[PDB]
Amino acid sequence: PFLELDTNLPANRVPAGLEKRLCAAAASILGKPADRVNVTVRPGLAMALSGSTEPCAQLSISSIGVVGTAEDNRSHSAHFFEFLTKELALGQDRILIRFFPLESWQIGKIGTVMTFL
Amino acid sequence: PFLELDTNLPANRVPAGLEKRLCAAAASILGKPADRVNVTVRPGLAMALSGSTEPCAQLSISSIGVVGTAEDNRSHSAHFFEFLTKELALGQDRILIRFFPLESWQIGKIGTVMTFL
Amino acid sequence: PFLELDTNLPANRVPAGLEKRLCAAAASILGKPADRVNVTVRPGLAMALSGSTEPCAQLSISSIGVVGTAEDNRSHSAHFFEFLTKELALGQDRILIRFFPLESWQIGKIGTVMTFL
Repeated sequence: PFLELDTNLPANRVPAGLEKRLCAAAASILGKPADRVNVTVRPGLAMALSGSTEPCAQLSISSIGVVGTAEDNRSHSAHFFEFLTKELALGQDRILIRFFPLESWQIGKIGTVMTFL
Repeated sequence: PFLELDTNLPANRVPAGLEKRLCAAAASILGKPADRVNVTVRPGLAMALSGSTEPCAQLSISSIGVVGTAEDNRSHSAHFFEFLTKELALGQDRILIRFFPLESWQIGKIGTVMTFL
Repeated sequence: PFLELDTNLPANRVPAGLEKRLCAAAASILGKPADRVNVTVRPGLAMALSGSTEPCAQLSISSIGVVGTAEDNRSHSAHFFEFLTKELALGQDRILIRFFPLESWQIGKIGTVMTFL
């Protein structure tokens, strides 16, 4: 899966190693192998969340098969909020998540697409 | 709604307070409460827009219900171009926007999804 | 088309002029005019790809009409991997691509949307 995290926390307020710990967390939450998890963290941005510029973070999660339903996204959301609130020292009011289903023809890897792998 | 703004203007050429003013602007344009508007600004990037590396900006707008039609996106585009050209001191040839409808099951907030709120 | 490239290579390890060369490359690969290609490069990020924090890059490609099939995305992927592996000095295991079809009502330009242009 593909995880992208935008935050207005400066880089030195994002704990060292977060991107690796987010791979492990996403593996357990989403039921995907940790070695297929991709994480991108973009710190030091200028952000407002819910109209406020206090420290905050935005997570996007894209995956085949597992982020397409309300019922399971509710579960994923609970677990990712637990992880991110503690890791980033942010309240639950300062994080939002978006979920994006992907199809195999959308994922380019090793010079082809997943449809053929 | 969720607004993301990429620009190759350095941070010191993006006027102070832009992310808050974009919340107010988006609230009026989209008919959503300002306290539900999220803005992410990513300055200092390396960008080409329409093949040219002159100063430029890319805006993405995601929301439930209001960014799904050509007719209303035409209106939203006009208003956001007015706002951004003046705020960023950019010509209309140096800005592009993309609109992305969202569904409630895609938005994670407070450890659940909007389907259940 | 719209190309976005995230990388954990620092800016000084992304070759000068890459965003312009990516416009030319995308024009030939996708069959679109180079003066309609948009490229955004976001370097110096914190990234894991396939669970590993070694140097890597993520490319997203969005366009009308041409990135919606497995068969042609397979071709696009091959060509973009050739370009990016050499430009960024990265192995094919360190790059992933995502393809996103767009419709004309989603693209805001010159204060309207492409539906009306």
